[PDB]
Amino acid sequence: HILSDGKLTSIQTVANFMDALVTPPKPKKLAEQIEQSSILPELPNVKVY
Amino acid sequence: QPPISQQVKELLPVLAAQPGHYTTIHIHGKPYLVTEGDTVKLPFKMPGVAPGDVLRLNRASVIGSRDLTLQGAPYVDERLFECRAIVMGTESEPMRVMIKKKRRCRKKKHVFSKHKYTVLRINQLKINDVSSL
Amino acid sequence: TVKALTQISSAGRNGVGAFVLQCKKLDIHYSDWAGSSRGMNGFIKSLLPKFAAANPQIEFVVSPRPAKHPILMGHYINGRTKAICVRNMEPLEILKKAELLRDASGEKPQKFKKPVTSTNPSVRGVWSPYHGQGMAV
Amino acid sequence: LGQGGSRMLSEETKWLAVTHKSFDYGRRGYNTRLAFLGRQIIALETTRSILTSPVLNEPIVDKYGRTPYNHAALANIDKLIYTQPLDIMDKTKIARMGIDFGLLTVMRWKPRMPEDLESSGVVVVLNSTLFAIIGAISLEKGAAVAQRIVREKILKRLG
Amino acid sequence: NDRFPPLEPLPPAAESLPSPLPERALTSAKLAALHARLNLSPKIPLQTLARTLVDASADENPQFNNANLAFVGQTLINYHIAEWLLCKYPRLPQGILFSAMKAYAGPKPLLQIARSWGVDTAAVPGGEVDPGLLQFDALKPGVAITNFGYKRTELAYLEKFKWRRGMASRVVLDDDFGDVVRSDVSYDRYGNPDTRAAAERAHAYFVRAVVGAIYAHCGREAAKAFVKAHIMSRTLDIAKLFEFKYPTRELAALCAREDFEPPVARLLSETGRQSRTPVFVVGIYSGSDKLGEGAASSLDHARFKAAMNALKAWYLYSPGENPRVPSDMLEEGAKPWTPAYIDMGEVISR
Amino acid sequence: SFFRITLHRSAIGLPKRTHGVLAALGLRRRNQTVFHPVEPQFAGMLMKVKELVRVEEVPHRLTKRELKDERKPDAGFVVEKQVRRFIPGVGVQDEVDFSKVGAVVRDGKRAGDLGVRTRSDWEVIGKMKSVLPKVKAL
Ligand SMILES: [Mg+2]
Repeated sequence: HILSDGKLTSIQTVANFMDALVTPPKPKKLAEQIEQSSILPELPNVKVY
Repeated sequence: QPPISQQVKELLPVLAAQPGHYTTIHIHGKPYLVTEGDTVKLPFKMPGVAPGDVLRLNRASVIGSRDLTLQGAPYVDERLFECRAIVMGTESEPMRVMIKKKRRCRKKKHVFSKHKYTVLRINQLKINDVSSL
Repeated sequence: TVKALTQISSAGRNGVGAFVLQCKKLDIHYSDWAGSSRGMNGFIKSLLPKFAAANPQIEFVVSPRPAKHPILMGHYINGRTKAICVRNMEPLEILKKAELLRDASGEKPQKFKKPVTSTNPSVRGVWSPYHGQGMAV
Repeated sequence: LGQGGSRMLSEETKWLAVTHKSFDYGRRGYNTRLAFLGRQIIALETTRSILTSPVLNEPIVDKYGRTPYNHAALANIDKLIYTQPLDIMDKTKIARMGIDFGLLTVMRWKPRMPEDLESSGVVVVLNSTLFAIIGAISLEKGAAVAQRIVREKILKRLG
Repeated sequence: NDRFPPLEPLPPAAESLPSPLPERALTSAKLAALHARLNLSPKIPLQTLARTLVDASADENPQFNNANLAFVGQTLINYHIAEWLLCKYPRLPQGILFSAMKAYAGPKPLLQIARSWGVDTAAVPGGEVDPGLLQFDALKPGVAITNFGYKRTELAYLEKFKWRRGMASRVVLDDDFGDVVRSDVSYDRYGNPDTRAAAERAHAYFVRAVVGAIYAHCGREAAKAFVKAHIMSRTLDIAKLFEFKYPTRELAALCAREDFEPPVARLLSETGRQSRTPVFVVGIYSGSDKLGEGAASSLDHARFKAAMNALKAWYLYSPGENPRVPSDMLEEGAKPWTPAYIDMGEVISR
Repeated sequence: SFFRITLHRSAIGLPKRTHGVLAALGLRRRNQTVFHPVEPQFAGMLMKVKELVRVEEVPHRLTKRELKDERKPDAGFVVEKQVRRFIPGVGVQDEVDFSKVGAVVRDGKRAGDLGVRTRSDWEVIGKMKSVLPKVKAL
């Protein structure tokens, strides 16, 4: 993982360092974002394509 | 509560025994002559109601059958009858444009009006037995 | 001799005995690229999950539709369809529009003419000049 | 109807149930309407005697190798695959019951050809009379009293 | 292809099955909405509601099909309406009774109850279709349910040679609506009057099945409430099922049977005689009592119409709008049963 | 006491000074009710518009929320049963029947917290293959 200087400067605590490394990029597609949601995938009457 | 008149207590069974009954309910002061099963389309959007909601109507000006008519002075006593409705959703009208204009003046002002209306369904209209009362 | 006719059936009155929400389906079309779908994307993540749980009798289908404005298309029991373009609307405006499709019926809009609609004959029958006290000119 | 049968119905009703539409050109009431309700009552009791009867059913092997849902509530409704109500409610079986209890010497009908009773509608005429007796008990005494008589005085005599 | 992956994950051996698998019903949004639309209790799983939507024309197997549920349901619907109709109008003529049973629990009204529930049909039955669609095969001619009525020995003659059937044997020999019993593929075609019947049949069997599932899972009392709410709530004008042949003669036989004095037609009012559209009001009077009244343009027609109104009043006599039903006794302890009125029968006259 | 003044007529064609008298009393539109203390200053104010208003002595002054509550018609209905709804700022309010009375609003970040039937609940109901209604009830 190559960390940017904008990140290293923003990092100030050990917890911030862990977040930058273990947090994968946020999904751009709303569909992949809905799969991670807890409510919508579980509802019986809702179907996401 | 005020006891019902003895004349209304002896003729109410004669009114409830006849085949059909109608009533004049009052929603916000406006009357609507209806019968069980009728569909009232109110000229306003009742706030805070969703389809499936049950409304109990308690302001009835007239309850009568073919030959007999029960009239309350301001309104009939709620203990005598039981009227209930159900909200069947809301409907709208086609947008209508009003053009306000004066002669020899090019400016035509437009007014767009598209109102919503709540629709009801009288699913219960029964006259109670007041022998106990 | 009485001969029974066999060409008349019973008519249903929704709301009497049982109620059936006229809205049976709701199509939610969004776009990840279109800028006009920014609010629709925020409605699907914050307000749709709970609104879809409050109406378990509606089939919600969320499908993408790039290169097109976002729309709410509600299918009704009578076979008709109502679509609403929600371009450039905020998430709370979409929830106000989805409540319009849920409370609405499949019928076409019509001007307000008469409040009551009854299919049951008059309790007091229609007037007749022959069933009263008469009239003298 | 067993002990107390005569008193359960009524003087007028008991005669009406046993009277067919072919007697006296219907000037005196007939049991046709009662026979309608009686059949509806009997059908719903023979359908319940197949659903609630404890029997070991052989499951069918689907050609496509599918597996059924196998719910305990649908196992009772899957009992109609082997025993159908009409197998129990046979015209000849129900008609034979009345002839055994002496219903042929009591009922009021006019056969078109008296000598050849069989070809004059004895089966159809006997079934309409046995349904009426059950259609009149229900209306006059309630379903609970009728449901006890269909399970004991009809179904228990037809296996 | 790679650009268009399948929307629904399914095995390769899924487009060949007659109907979707039971576990497929646990991932469809149409069933979950259909189950919540009818307010069915949670006792009925989704794997059971799916079976109600699979007609016996799409699946020959006794299980996975509507054959058994639709039977148990037809018996309940028919029984509950039969007892309610006899308690409400105890004097209905038998032919009219058959027409009124068919007007509530027949293929025609049951087709509208299914269309009021938002039930969309599948084009062609297959394992790929989602279980939330009513799936049947309308090109299969021989699909039918099992009925209690028997086949008539003279069935062929009745149709071909116009033999007489009768209305007293229909109760035993015929079905519950009086009708007689036993009365590759190319999709380049149009609808048929025979297919429309299969479409009506499939919808009716489904609505009957839903009642069969409610009875199996929720019990008897639940089924009666469902029938009372969705079927018996429909409105019908029974006065419009009447067709009279020589009503004046029939009315005379009525008064003679009940010992009422002979009926006499009297001209209550009239106007416009010797005009294009006169009005005559004649009232049929048995002694001093007035049985019925009718108004027509012709003097004879007014006398006929007045006789019909008197006969309709005799047959359409109702003790009450919401009468007690004999089925109310077998449930939890209720008030003792009171004998209901039993009419002799409709008058037979010349 | 107080003066209960109600503008019965208009002043569309009256002099401009008459509009200054109706502006000091507070009568903007027609049939508008105002309450002013009984005093010579107001009494001479009404002698200038006495052809347009209706005066009445009242014991106490009426508030803004009480002048409107005397022309308010009775609703004529009462909500006795409500169906499940989603309130944007509160949560998912369950069904309530006021005939047996319970507005319980469950909010959360999971479907289970909302109080609705989820897919897992439909799998638990589908595996209960032993549940059966009593023979007497069947
Ligand atoms: Mg001016």
